[PDB]
Amino acid sequence: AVELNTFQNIVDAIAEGKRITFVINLKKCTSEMPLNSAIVSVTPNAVMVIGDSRVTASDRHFTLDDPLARGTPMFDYSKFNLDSEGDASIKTTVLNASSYERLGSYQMNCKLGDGFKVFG
Amino acid sequence: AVELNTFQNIVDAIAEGKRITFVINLKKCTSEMPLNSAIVSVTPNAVMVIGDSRVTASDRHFTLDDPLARGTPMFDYSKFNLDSEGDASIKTTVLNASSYERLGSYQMNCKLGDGFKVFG
Amino acid sequence: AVELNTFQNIVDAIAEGKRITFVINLKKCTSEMPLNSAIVSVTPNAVMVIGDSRVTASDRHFTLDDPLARGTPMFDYSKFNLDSEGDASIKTTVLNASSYERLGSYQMNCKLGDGFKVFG
Amino acid sequence: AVELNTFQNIVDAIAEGKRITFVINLKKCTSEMPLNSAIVSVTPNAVMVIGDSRVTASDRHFTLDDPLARGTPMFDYSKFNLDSEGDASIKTTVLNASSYERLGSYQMNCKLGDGFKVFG
Repeated sequence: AVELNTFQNIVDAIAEGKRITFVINLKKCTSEMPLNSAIVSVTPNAVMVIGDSRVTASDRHFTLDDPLARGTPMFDYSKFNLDSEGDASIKTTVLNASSYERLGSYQMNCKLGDGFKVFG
Repeated sequence: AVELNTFQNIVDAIAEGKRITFVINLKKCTSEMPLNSAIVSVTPNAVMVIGDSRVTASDRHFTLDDPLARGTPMFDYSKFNLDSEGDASIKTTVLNASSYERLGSYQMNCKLGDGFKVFG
Repeated sequence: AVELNTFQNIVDAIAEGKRITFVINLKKCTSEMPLNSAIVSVTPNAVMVIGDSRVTASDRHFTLDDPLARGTPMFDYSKFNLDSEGDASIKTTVLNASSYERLGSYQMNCKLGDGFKVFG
Repeated sequence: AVELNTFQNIVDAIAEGKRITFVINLKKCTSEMPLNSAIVSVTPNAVMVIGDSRVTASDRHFTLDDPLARGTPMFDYSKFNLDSEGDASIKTTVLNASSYERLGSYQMNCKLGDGFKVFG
């Protein structure tokens, strides 16, 4: 696995059966809420290329650490979207694990190669 | 990991402990209602060879983005089947994540090496 | 990843941070009920060595295919146990995915290197 | 994948997209209640580096084998934390799988390279 620098490199790696890893540097991404400086790595078992213009994936992450309700069982659901221009977003939706009631959501935006890196 | 071109290549890769990845090119698969052109990659953590005649695997994928109920918590359950003649099918069943009620299902059919590719 | 032939090889692979894959050949395994000839491969993301005498792992597998209730959402929970003498067992407990009520269970027994193979 | 000996090695491996494995030797860790000698290996699909000072990850592990309620469906939720001085903790919270009610929790504390090892 190496860094996949370009959108075409990523599309090619998916078409060739490689498992993709997203690495996100939050301080290099823009958000409405302040995000503490962190690096976040996620490797979903599934990923899609939409029309040769978009790469999408998601991850439902179980936690008891979510700020919106510390100590309560929740899923942090993150949707990853990357377009052919290098513009990336991560939208995280916070769900009560027992009921599936939505507690909140927030979004970040980054650029490929900068705040949003992809490996495969 | 390389492309597993024949059914025997795939059975052998399973028998040798390799983790399998399915890459599906939807525009090369037959469906009842047309799906938009997309490439879908999935690596299940489990796989079976039945007899020496079929390979089977499945994935339960959590989503808020399913057309049948956008924004609602759902599981897209996909069952993958591949026979010794190279005929592949993917049956997706859409389930409400909190209740497990079925919301719909649909099926694609593909040919190994054409719309349906396998890596290990 | 190569075949881990001996119990010590497997323990060593775990201690060295390798991810383990179990390949089970059901026809080489003994069970109370008949099992159709199948090869089953599973790679859990967690595994344990108890004392220096047992290796254990498990996998909760979501399905709609289970014989005990075809078409109903279920988890096939498999518990894998391997002792230092090479005696392996897999106990599968079938659970309603919605309620967690137990629908049934079955067990197979195998020998390491024969019906139960391990890779890492 | 090799052993990641220092905190900087681990942070560098995450930042380069490598999937991380935690290997815990319980007998080299300190706990409130003594834990039986076991080696435990876990590979989470996500990990974070907080500031340049902490690495964190978690795993929600389904089991029927938990001492607190043997035979009952449960999630052993383990939160891993490692600081820049090499001090590691694993906090495990035991949850009823159907209801999410907390049944108990316990914690172990270890040192990087001693009881707590990391591979990538």
